[PDB]
Amino acid sequence: VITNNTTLPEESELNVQELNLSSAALRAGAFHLGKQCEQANNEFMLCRQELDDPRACLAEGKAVTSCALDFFRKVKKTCHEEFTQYATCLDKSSGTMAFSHCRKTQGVFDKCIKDNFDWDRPSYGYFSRAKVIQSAREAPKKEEKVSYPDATPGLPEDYPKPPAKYGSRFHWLE
Amino acid sequence: MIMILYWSLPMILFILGLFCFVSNRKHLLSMLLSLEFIVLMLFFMLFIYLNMLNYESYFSMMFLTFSVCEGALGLSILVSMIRTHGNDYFQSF
Amino acid sequence: AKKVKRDEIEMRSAQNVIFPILVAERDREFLRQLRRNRDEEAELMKNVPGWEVGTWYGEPVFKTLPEDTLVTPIFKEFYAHSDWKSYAKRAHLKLWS
Amino acid sequence: MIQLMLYSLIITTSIIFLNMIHPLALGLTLLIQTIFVCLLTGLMTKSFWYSYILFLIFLGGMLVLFIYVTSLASNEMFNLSMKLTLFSSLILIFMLILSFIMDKTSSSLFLMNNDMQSIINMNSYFMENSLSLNKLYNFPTNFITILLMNYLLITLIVIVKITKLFK
Amino acid sequence: SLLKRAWNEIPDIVGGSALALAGIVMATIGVANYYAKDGDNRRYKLGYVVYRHDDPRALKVRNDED
Amino acid sequence: SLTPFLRLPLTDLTGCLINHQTYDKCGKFEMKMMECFEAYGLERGKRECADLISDFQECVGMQKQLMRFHAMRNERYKQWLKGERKGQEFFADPPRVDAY
Amino acid sequence: SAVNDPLELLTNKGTHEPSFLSPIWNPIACGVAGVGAAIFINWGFRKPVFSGIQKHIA
Amino acid sequence: QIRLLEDEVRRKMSERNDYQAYYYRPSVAKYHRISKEAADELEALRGD
Amino acid sequence: MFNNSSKILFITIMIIGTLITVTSNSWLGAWMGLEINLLSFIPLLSDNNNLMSTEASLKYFLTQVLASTVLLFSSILLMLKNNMNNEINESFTSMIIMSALLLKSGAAPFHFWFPNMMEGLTWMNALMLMTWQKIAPLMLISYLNIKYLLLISVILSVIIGAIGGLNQTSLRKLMAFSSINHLGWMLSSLMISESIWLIYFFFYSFLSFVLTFMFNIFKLFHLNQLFSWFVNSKILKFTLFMNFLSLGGLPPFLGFLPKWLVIQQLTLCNQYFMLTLMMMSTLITLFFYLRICYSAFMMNYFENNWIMKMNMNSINYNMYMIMTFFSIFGLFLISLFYFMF
Repeated sequence: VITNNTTLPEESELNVQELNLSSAALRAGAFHLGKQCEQANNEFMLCRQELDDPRACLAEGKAVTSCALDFFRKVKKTCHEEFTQYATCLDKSSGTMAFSHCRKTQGVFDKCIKDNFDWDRPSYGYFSRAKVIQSAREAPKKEEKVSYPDATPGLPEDYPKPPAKYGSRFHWLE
Repeated sequence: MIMILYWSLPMILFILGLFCFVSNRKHLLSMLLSLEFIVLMLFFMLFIYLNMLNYESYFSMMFLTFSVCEGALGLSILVSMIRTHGNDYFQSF
Repeated sequence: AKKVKRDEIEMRSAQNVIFPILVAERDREFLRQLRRNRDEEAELMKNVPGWEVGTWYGEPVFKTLPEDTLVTPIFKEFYAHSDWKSYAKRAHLKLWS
Repeated sequence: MIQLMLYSLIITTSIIFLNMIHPLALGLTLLIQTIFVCLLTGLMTKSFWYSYILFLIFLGGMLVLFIYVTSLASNEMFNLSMKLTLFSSLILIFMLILSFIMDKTSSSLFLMNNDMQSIINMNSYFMENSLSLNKLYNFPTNFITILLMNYLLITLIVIVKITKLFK
Repeated sequence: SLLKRAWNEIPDIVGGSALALAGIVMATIGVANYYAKDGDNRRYKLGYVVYRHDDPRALKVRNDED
Repeated sequence: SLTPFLRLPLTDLTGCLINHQTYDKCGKFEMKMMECFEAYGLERGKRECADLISDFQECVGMQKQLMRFHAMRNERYKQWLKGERKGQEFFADPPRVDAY
Repeated sequence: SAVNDPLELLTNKGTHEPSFLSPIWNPIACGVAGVGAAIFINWGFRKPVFSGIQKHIA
Repeated sequence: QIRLLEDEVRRKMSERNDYQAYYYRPSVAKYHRISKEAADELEALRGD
Repeated sequence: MFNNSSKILFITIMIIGTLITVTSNSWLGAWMGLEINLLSFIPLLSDNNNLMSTEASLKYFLTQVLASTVLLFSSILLMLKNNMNNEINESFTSMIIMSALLLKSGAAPFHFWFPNMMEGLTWMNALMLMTWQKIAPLMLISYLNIKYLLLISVILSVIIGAIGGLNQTSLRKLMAFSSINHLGWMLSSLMISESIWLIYFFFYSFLSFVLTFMFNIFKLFHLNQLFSWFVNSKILKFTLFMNFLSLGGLPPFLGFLPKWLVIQQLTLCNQYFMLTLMMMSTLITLFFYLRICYSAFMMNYFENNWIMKMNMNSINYNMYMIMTFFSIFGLFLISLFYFMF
């Protein structure tokens, strides 16, 4: 559908660093990553939710990936062995990648995080709730109603109905 | 052409079904079986359309529930007919 | 059942955390690929009677949409210059090619 | 490839269908047709839910009537002809090699299987039948199901009215 | 009379029938209990739900624990 | 949708029978249309819904867009038949699977 | 006037006086029908057309 | 004279179908709006 | 409601099914209602008491089922290639939908099933097929707007519809041919307008309803039976039989009121040629009706000897000849009808 008159981004604009991480890699660091960077995501894919045109969300998307990148670099520096083991459980242990089979490693990895940043593992569903947030993009689309001035009119109930003219106005009045 | 590449196969089968429905058969069973094949093709056209549609898909059941009832009615009158004449053979017609 | 709901929700809560990162790395490739896809549509119909990229010989495919409205190409269009190996690699993943 | 091969198998069986005249041979032919059509609609669908459904109603239960009442048997068994089989094999193969030749994509449907939907689609990450079958039960489009069940009830009142001719 | 008559003739149906009446009553109890908490601002939402601040849904989001 | 003449209480079963609109990109186009049909009736509206019907049809129907592709790829094959495209150039690069 | 005005030509300016028959005609047509129908009833049943005037009044 | 006028008007009003009368065919978005409401009702409901 | 209690049930389901069609919003819903009609009607038509009923059943089912099959099929195509129920214009997508509907209601080129039916059907069963099984397909024909096909149907809707009626000696087949001719008038009338079509069908329903309802009463099944049917006076033999001329709608019989209405509006559309043809054939319709009325116009014929008394139901006879009296003096109610303006 796209045409040469349409506007698209620059190659350089798209060219930003991405995670390169595996499923087990992400799903291991999920929880302690979710609460560190949620504003990034929230306003990011909030504008995506309300407005679908991705051309504008590119900037905040770059922020989202950067923020996640920052967290894992901290993880890389501080708790490597703990996190890696937790990752190794979470995939080797099951083909469904469920947290309910190596919680012991999950606990010890939490200990290391408790020692380094002293952050707390969020609730069972801390991200399951709604996300009511502040407005940063500040672009509510306009709520509007269409107007067809020349729509087909009928007979209002106030239009006066003078009693009939010339009986039934038929052949012999009847 | 869209229909020639996509809705063509359903046509060719549907027309072949009808011709077999108006051919020559010792009894009417081949006819009922012929229209039954047509129902499957009828489902085929119906589903590809309902697949154009995000959730209107479910209408399959409505068509299927109705279609099987036609078949049941079809077998109903035939089987009562053998029982009446001792046969439902086209020579009786 | 409380235990079943407990872990399923945890999946869903872990689920929502991950998702935006996938979308973010998703948008870049979509726009990158669209750039290339328009380039080839331009570079392959160089000698065609009246070809107009993104339209059918003139008139736009969509008109009620305002200008600078991006309509995601249908899957086939997005793969208009691709081999089966590419096509199946995504299409037939439920079926496990 | 599976899709167009499945067209080919349906075409060949259809040619078989229009030739065969023995009622079992026809009824047998329907049986194969049903598996094929279930396969085919499944491919172009979001999932195989409807395919399993119409399989067990149409084929599983309802073709039992057709075979059973068409157990007339002709009083004698098949005289199978290896020739129509060989033509069936012959027509299948060069249709199959053409299927190997035909354009990989353009010869395919355009419908949107669960996989062929875009990643961003937040709706697609639900149970595959949840959102499809939603409004078969949620108002105000659910009463029609009530009409279906009563239709079937009435269908039984009809069958006992036709199938009860003095015996 | 009819009471023991059925309970002597069709015991499984009598037992089954008592089961059905039990279920519907507790089913109505289920619906009632469901709408005590309003049952629609459900705690956990499928997909990724987000609201701008002050949205009437946002004003309604449960602040409870689970 | 063709107008039931009588509009009795049993249009109330099948009128909302199956709806284009809900959870459909074309549904937005359906509303852009069906409001006008309400405004201009079904005969003047069918006269004056040129763009509305065109796009609504195009979205679900995909006729214009899809046929554009079919000619687009045929033309690729046609140059191959004339021999312009060789074993390498005959196809383009594969989109990253995680796209679309 | 000398002016073929569509609206004023159509307007209920009046000058339409009902007859003594103008409104009464329908009552003395339907009732006459029903009375005749009852006579028709008895005529075919081989009963006195006069008899059973309850049918005629109703 | 009035009868001739009525036919002429009836001719125009049928040709254009402007007015919501004999030569009109009312449409209905009600059912689409209703289905729109059902979609709204169940989107917010999703998820336990 | 002929013999059993189930007659009431299937009639009810039939009504609901057909009422769905006329109130159907989309082609699929209309198809749904049509099949429900197909169910509900077969058991009434297929009485288990005799034989002829059962053969009519296969032909009715084996025809209607194909009609519904094609109707839905052509619906999908139209409502694919147009992606909308109301196509912009009538193309090859749409003529098939009429051809389905025309067969379903038994129109001109697709009628042969319909005479063969009558042999099987009893009277009120026939009656019920005559009147009500033609509403839904016709009201749908209203939605379809292909001029020329309706026109060929109207052309041929009287030619065969009267030429055959000349030939039949079984009252069952005559009613078939009589209606096919009358069906010619409805089809033209619906091409013109719908409000007049609604009226004309209703008067046709009324007239056919009274007609066959007495034939049911006296069980007169063959022209010989009409000549032989005892009446005490051989005067009500003649008073009752005016309705056979109300079939032709000659002014003092109340069949004129609908035919006048259709003619007036049709010529207002200026299809004068079409009127001439239908109205030429109308005479042939009225021709064999006089062929029927040789039994009663003259009096005091040669009769059978054994009969001494003639008897019939109270309810049917009491209802019947009220409807007749209206068929006699109906016109003076010119005022009472106000739906023509």
